[PDB]
Amino acid sequence: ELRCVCLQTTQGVHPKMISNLQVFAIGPQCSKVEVVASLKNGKEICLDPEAPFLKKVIQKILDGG
Amino acid sequence: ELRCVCLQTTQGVHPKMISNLQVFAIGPQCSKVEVVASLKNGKEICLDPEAPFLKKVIQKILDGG
Amino acid sequence: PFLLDAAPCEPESLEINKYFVVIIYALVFLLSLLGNSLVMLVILYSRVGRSVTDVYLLNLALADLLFALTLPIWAASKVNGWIFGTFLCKVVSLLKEVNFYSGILLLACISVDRYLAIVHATRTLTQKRYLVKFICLSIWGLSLLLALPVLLFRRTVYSSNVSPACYEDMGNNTANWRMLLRILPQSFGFIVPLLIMLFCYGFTLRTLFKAHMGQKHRAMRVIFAVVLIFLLCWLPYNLVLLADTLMRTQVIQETCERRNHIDRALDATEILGILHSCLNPLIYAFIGQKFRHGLLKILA
Amino acid sequence: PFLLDAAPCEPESLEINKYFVVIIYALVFLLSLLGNSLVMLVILYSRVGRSVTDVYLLNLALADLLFALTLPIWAASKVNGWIFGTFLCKVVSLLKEVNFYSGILLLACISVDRYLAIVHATRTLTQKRYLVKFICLSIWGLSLLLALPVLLFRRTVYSSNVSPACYEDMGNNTANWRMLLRILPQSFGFIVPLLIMLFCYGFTLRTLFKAHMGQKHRAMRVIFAVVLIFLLCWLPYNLVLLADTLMRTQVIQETCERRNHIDRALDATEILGILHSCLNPLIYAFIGQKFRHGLLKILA
Repeated sequence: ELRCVCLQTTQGVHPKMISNLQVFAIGPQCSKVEVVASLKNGKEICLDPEAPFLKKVIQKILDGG
Repeated sequence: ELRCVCLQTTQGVHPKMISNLQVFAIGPQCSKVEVVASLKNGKEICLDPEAPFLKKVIQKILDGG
Repeated sequence: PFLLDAAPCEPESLEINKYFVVIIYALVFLLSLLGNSLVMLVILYSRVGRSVTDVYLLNLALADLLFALTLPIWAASKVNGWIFGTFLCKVVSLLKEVNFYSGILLLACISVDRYLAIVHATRTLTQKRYLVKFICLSIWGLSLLLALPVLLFRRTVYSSNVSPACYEDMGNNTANWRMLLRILPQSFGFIVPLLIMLFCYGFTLRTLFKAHMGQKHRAMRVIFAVVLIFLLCWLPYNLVLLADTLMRTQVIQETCERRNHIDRALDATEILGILHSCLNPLIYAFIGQKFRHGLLKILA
Repeated sequence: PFLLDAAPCEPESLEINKYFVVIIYALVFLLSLLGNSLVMLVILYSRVGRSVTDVYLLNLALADLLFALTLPIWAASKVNGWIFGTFLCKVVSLLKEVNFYSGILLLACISVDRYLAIVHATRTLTQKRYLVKFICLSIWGLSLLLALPVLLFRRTVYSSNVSPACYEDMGNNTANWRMLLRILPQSFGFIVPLLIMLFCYGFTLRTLFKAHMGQKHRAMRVIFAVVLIFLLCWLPYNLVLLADTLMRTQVIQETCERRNHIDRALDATEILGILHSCLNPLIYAFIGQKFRHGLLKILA
């Protein structure tokens, strides 16, 4: 059975530590959008989709240069 | 040896077919940002990071409701 | 740090379970095919003594045979996921669900027939047990009606953590709709038939304890065996399903360990329930002297 | 559709290659350890006849022994990736690169010593071959200097497609900096030593063809064997590295098939080059009568 990937969520992480952002959109797997952040440490976190932090992080990552 | 994941890029895909957006930021793996779109068909595409299409797609996906 | 509290719950699967599952599914396929084919052969070879029980057993064996015929593709999907396409997902799910519902409802109808034949033997109500054809036709139609949602709302789902699946796609709120749809199998598949069976068999046993027949004891044992087999086969799966529903509804606290435990329990209980296609011929038909005598005659 | 043109190139790896690689690495470890230890034992047990060649062989064996000692962790990393931490990545990479550079430069210096001893035997320049200690010390210092970048700019890299690696993190433009840093091993590790060896050994062979010594032929054969062994060990790896550099620089068109081919070739050529720690004792030392006689004496 398919299940959501993020049980609890975090809103605070330093952008400089982020390596990957994987976004799962609304679908059969889950009823809510969910963003997974994979860090340079090798760990994984579940960010808050609705927080202002995510948008700024994405904008920064797409404008490295 | 680590290598870039996207050799050639596409700019046109219907948003309704997108299930996952994985963003790799600038790092040892590659010198350029790269966004991978996994579709409902089970296939994968490499979008253009610098195109206007990506930003609108991300905004839509984070505002499903 | 405290970020460890917020972390994805990695789904877990093992190849040993894969191999065991394939072996079990293949063995069940073979056994069910053999038993159902033998039952159908015995019943249809001779038109002498074509009674109501024969008709009920015929329909039941047909349903179990179709279920077994569909099993192998399900086993392959459990092995490597649904690579066979959307159309086969729809058709196979429809056939499987239809046959499952039909088998359950036919068991309930058999219980009703026995109740009418024993308790109301001397009354005028027992003349209403000659409607086997219409009853079975209605049961098949109702089973078809209850499995439309599977055909309509199923497709191939491609995820990242896990292999593809023959899941349901009802829209944005698919999870809750699936939860609601789960009510039908647990109401028309477990509760209603179980209550009917318990009522009918309990009154049957009450009548049989008051009689002086020598063969009462074996009948009591057979009825108890049937009820216990049905419970053992179906109760665990529905309990696990109810637990999953509660966990999704936050009545029970949600954690990764519980998720993995429930997934394993679902797999195991589905395997256990699938055994109803192999044991029904033994419990309901082969335990009767008439069927065994007919089989021995046919082997000539 | 046409979208198939734009698709990620999935990296590919196989477990059979993993198992083969582990076996090869362990065998090489054992052989190199044995040979280097025997050489060191023979040289150090008796201080009689401590010549320049003995010193050069001592340093070379030390370098090869350290390389072999570092090998196993590299094999485990190739198996499951770098799980041992950043500090070990830095230290092991430093030690490995230092010993590789030292071995190459010591081979070149040995060639120079032979050239001075044969061609300039009767001249006054051959008195400059008694500076083995200072030359070897300078070689070790230069090797240490050339491997600082590895210690400074390496760490653990965690990716999604592939397991962790002991890679380099020089910043945003890490790829091009790594490409530039690759120039040092291909200049101070392949080209300069190869040219020096070819020059020295060619003039040595020219002198040896003009002489009337009975044992000239075996010397010719040994020199040819040394050159061919060095080429076979090192040329493929540098050719593959050059091809990868060109492919990254778009001189050669880039495709997934080429990527996979080059990765496999890199693995194979690294394995092949790693054999220099096992064959050096045979080629340079054990092929001499003095070493064999000393070993037989020591076994007493």
